Amino acid sequence: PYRVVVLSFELLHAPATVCGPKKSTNLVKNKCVNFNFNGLTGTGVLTES
Amino acid sequence: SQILPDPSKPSKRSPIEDLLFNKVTLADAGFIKQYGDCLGDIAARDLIC
Repeated sequence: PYRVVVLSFELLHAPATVCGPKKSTNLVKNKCVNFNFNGLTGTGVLTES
Repeated sequence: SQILPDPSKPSKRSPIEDLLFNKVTLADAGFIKQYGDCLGDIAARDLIC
């Protein structure tokens, strides 16, 4: 016998609740910063909406 | 008088020339669009930016 565990999920389309072990930091605004929002990486300037 | 320049205008365009200029709508009112002019929600809503 073999035990098989199959894990299903969707990525970067909906709000998430699990996440990984990475540790978060503070939010910097009005500056050029690399960001990682719920797994989504990129570069830009963050401003209030 | 309708095709010669008119000195009463800020430019030196004729009446007919001004009428001609007012009937073509360009997309760039000037050529200096600053970065701070469209920063935030203005982007993805202004076609030029």
